[PDB]
Amino acid sequence: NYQPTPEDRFTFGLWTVGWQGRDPFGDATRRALDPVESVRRLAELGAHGVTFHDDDLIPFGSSDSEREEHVKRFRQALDDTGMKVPMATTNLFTHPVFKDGGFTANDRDVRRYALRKTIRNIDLAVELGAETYVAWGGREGAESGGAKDVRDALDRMKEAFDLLGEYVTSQGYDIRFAIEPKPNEPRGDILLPTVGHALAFIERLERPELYGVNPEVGHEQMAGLNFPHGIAQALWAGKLFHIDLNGQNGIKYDQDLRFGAGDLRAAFWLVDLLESAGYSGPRHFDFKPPRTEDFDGVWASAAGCMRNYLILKERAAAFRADPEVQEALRASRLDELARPTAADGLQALLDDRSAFEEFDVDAAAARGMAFERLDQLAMDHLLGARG
Amino acid sequence: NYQPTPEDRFTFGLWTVGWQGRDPFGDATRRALDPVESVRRLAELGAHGVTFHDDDLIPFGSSDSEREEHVKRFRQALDDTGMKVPMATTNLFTHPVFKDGGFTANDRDVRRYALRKTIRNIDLAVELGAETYVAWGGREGAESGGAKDVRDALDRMKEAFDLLGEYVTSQGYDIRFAIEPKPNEPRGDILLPTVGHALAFIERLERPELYGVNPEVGHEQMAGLNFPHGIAQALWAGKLFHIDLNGQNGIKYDQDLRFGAGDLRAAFWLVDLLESAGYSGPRHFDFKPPRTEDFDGVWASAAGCMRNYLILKERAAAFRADPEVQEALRASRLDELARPTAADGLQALLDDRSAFEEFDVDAAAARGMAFERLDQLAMDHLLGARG
Amino acid sequence: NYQPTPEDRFTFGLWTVGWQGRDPFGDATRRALDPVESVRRLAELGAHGVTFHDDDLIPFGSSDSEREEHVKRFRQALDDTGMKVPMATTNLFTHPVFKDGGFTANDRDVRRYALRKTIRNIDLAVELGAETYVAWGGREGAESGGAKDVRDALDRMKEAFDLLGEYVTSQGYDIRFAIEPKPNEPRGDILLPTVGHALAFIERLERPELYGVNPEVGHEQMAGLNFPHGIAQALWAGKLFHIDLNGQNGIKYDQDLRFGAGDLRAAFWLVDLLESAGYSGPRHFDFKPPRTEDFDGVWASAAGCMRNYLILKERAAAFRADPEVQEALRASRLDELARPTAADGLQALLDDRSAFEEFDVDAAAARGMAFERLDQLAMDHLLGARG
Amino acid sequence: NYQPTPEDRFTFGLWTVGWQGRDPFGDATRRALDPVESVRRLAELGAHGVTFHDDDLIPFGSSDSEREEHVKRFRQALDDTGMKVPMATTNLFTHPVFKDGGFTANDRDVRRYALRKTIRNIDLAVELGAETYVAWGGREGAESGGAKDVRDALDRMKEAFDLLGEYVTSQGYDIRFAIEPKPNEPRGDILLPTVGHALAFIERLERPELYGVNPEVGHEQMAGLNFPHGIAQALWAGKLFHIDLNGQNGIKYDQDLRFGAGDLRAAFWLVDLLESAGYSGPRHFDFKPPRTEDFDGVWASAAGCMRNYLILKERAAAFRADPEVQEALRASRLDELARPTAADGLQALLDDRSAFEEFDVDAAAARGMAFERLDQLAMDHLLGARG
Ligand SMILES: [Co+2]
Ligand SMILES: [Co+2]
Ligand SMILES: [Co+2]
Ligand SMILES: [Co+2]
Ligand SMILES: [Co+2]
Ligand SMILES: [Co+2]
Ligand SMILES: [Co+2]
Ligand SMILES: [Co+2]
Repeated sequence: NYQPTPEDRFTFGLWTVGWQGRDPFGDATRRALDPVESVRRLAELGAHGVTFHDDDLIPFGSSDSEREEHVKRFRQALDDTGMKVPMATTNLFTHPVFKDGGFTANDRDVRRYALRKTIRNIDLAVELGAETYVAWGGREGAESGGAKDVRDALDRMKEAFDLLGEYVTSQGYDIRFAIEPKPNEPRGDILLPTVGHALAFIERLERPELYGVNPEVGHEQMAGLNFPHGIAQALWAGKLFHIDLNGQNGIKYDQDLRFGAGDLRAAFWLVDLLESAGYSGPRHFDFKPPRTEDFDGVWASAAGCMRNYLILKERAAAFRADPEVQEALRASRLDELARPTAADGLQALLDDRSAFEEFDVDAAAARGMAFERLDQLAMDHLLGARG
Repeated sequence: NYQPTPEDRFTFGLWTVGWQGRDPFGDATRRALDPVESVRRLAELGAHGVTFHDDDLIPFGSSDSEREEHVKRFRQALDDTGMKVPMATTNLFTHPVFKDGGFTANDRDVRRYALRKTIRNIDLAVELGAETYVAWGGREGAESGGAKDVRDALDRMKEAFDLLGEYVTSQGYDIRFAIEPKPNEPRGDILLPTVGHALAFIERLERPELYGVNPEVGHEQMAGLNFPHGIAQALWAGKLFHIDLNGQNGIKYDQDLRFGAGDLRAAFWLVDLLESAGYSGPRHFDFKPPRTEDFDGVWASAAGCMRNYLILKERAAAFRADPEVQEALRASRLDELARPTAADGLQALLDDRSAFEEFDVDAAAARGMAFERLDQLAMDHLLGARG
Repeated sequence: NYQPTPEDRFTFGLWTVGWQGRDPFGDATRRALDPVESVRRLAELGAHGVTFHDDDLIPFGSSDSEREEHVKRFRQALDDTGMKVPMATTNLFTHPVFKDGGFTANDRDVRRYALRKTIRNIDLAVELGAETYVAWGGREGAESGGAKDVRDALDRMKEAFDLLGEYVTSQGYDIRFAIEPKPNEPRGDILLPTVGHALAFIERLERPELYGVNPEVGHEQMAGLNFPHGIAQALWAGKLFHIDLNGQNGIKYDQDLRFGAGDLRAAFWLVDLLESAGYSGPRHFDFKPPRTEDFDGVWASAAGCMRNYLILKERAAAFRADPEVQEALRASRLDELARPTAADGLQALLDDRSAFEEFDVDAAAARGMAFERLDQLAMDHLLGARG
Repeated sequence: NYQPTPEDRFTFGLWTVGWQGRDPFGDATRRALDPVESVRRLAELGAHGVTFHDDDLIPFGSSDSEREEHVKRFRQALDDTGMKVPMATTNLFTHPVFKDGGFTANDRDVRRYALRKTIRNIDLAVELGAETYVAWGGREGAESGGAKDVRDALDRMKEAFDLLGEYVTSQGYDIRFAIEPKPNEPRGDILLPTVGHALAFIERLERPELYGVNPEVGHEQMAGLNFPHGIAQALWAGKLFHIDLNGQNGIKYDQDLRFGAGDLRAAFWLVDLLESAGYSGPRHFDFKPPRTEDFDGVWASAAGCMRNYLILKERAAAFRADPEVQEALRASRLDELARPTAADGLQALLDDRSAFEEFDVDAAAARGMAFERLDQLAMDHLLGARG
């Protein structure tokens, strides 16, 4: 009953299931997990792949023999489980050397060290088999108005991203970059807060075909925006390379709950938008199990994310495959929305007398749009109570 | 004492001072104002120009003789006061024919009527002397997830904006377009909610040099974002053609208070950013006086906006012209932020041994950034208590 | 299929279905409705009763003959439909004489006029058969910090509510009062913003057994709080006399959507809390149909509110009547939450050695709470996918 | 220049200046501070006293000899500095045994252990000389709707607070209790989120004269409410026993910035309300220095909190002592707000013909309130630009 399979492209993170529960008012409630154990339990649950930070796989300040031993043990775990790695990311936020930032720091040697650590993790990501890179700007911001010059910081972020694009062009890899936006937490105001700010940063670079977005449901719900509107703008731009699925209960701190929890209707319209657009990337869950749970609660939340995605996929397919719903879609003129406005020309629009001169504004205004009947049909197909 | 002058480019709107106080739980508390009286009182207060909707100047469904009589009376008022018109906008939100939207509606004749009304107001705006056009997407959105298809709606908005750009290219005018973002109110989720979403829409058009943004302090503070960060990203893109100044007390409804009220520190850093960048456009106040006030309170709020801008301009100039502040700026390494990261090359960065191999992360992490001393100097220069 | 009946106590408002669609950026999209027509269509839909403002039933400044003609026509409509009136409220927000407030105004004659209008509407409410009175503080607040003295305003609100309690004690009626909280809109900061602020105001009055709360789902979701937590605190205090059900999509303006839309999981836990506590009052829907809809969309939204309540009542009863859910409730120690902490005494708690001295904090901390398995069971019972 | 003195009652916390900078995306950036060193540096800065958690002073699981050695060293530091202890609090949130909660937990032995730890810290607080106790409900809440029964949890919180009141009544101490509200972080929905919810909990207890509130500026600004409105309701109830002063930049995570930063106008009206009401308690700063700062930045922020309070005290006294401001206060009818509404009686109000019959609503509605001129006078007295 709603059993996940590796053909559904369900991927998880190592920091998701390996989170020890350290919130800033409490200590850790769970022990540290082996990545081999995490890969084997995610293979028993039915996932497709795992993602990793560099500090999640290899600990900080270790030797090259311990680095290649960790890479060999992780490669033996992936070869015995059959799982892939579709995405990797870097850690530029945990260490106190990155307390002002990574690529946009006030120290040039800290900026060069973050670039060198990023280039080493890109080499490890291509060596492990990833095809998407994610650069989350965690510490890139300020707590006051005079702590960062924002135009110079966008110049240094453009210089660092063009250096990474020049490095992958010179090595000839097939990896592509993704930018993960967030409005705040841990900084007061994180640079590029939204998907649109990330896309406007992407269209100013030198090689803009290698950069996309990695949006998050929770990170766009802390700004109070609409996540199907952001995903549909990113798909209209053709730049959605990766996605992150979690839950959020409104404008607050980053909770990172399981998928389906929080805004269930927005998750339903997100799953309906991805199934109607045909997004063929990985389905990544960047979530956190709560610190009141044990490891059985961790794997129960990891099963519940995939179960909620399969239930919402079945409800969205049953919503879109219905003749009464298609009659309500024809009654709400959404097929006339798909028609072009003026395909006859600008001179034909200026010479058409029925657009301004004989247009009846009262007869066009006394026409119901019937959106509430379609929304009640969507609510009945979501809850399963159809007559 | 802080007397405004027309060289300071202070502009207002007709709907700002002519607001009758109709909120959705109450009736109107003031009578309708004459635009001639509004232009003469704003000339006595010391403004530079006025802006207008088409429905603010000429009422709906009137004749051409009453239209040219209103244009002749407004032109006689501008010729006797000496004020200009730097900006005009259209009204696609008040009438019930635009209850689904203007350029992105589900009715093709409503879309063509909104385009024809926009072209007629562009002809009136060039005839009156404006050089910036503002298209605010007021009703462009939905209250449910299935009421709009967002990719087709962005296709129709791209088609309508390319038709307006083709019209001003064919007539050969010197006017430029501006897009005013808003997250919500009156719709549940308004398309292009932020400045970054507007810039990402601007970089997908066919002639992108004629389109910019018209951001608002309140409209970016209902999303919980940072308005100097948005204005600095719009100035880094080179697309800030117009601005709107008001106040807002957090994530709530659109209050549209006077300038200085609300986030005083964010208004101070906004005035400091505009004075350091040298923005030479109009200083427009899109504000609303409250409905508890009379007309003396309306002109007191209109004087208080310009007085708050001149006081914040003096405090920002006294903040930037100070040797102890410049010593704190050198101590916070913001001159090293202005230096480039790797101007020696990618191969020089990969061969530089001091970036990764002999980089001391503990000695680079045990260095204070001293942002709080600079923020206390900014607070002392804001409040005037300097020792 | 989920047909409503008058035994389910479903009540509506006259201003709900009679809303003409006047938002503050647009005009009215619908004509004015007859209250006789609204009562007859709500009787055909299956409601139990209607509520009214005084200005919704009798227009402002009319004669006593037109007042008794409107009362006679409304009484003939109620006698031919069989519907009741369980609740009435007053209008102290639409007229421009109440632009500073009603009971807490800066004018003593305006305060006395609001008290006299409230006493006349209480006499009409007892004459029509209501048993609950609602006093919504619409305009009771300020836009600046120096426009109201808040302690003197709470003194005048206490004086006005004690005068209304003295009036209903002197007339000997059986009506009870309810206070409806709201954080903002139309004022910047409305006095008594939450249910807890209303309860803390209720416990300072002279006759506190005649005052309760009338909370709203949307009005507590504009503050970002938890509405089952507020309803459970109001039921723990024993003061929940009335309720208002609508929808809201987060911290924004007051949308007043239909029930079920917005936070569906919070609506599910609200319906589960009311069905487990046994709240026997009216089920009132203070909602607004959108201005894109016609009258068929208005009655479709009015049917969809009752259909969503009956579907959530069936899902909450199927959630609570389940042995696997009861086993998860026993595993999550919520039966041990219902046990008292120290029923043996304070000296027995201080002399009990197993509370502090031999208490094993590691063995008590290494115990999973299993909340995620219970929340997945609640999500499966909400969506109907149970194996 | 604005030098603080111990007669101004400026108090700090040990966890404020001893915060190591551990946010949930990063590690610690500073070493652990000695409390003797913190008391001596706060005495050199000019504070009046220090507050403490029990885990801040004595570490967890230590012996009684190390406990009395820490108490003897802290007592020698207080005797050599001359500083007091006005307030103490307990730690029921850091350890993983309190991951579900303290007083409202699902485990009875965890509830009894939290009560015994609270009684031991009350004995240490009376032994050190404190007169106010603060019980912050950090972990008292849930992440889902079925994880806590809220009425049973309020019953157990009432039982635990009545047990603490019975303990201080039986020992005969002069200490009083304070409840610190917070909406969320670290839980999803913390029980008693606001000051009004805490006051409504206080008025249900058995001995309600020993319980008050300890509100925070940031904790009431994460709910989007008005903190002078909450402090004025707590002073109208007569229950403000303690206060916490910090800063917050809107509805987000708990930043805990320095005082004056964030909402400067709301901090100005808060300082004006405390100086006009005559609050004679301690002025406590529950703030966090940022992790980019060193120890000189920590003591610079600790000096800047007291400097911002003294500057706002001088500006509020200069605002209230002004004849033009008093003329605007008489013009805005705030002396008529202080007059009672109906001191002649209910029968005199019902027989007064000038309240309803000869009341001119148009002449009372065509009267300006002149709030914007008073708010401009308050802005000019805040910024110091007075003519
Ligand atoms: Co997240
Ligand atoms: Co993520
Ligand atoms: Co606005
Ligand atoms: Co504007
Ligand atoms: Co409402
Ligand atoms: Co209501
Ligand atoms: Co705090
Ligand atoms: Co605190």
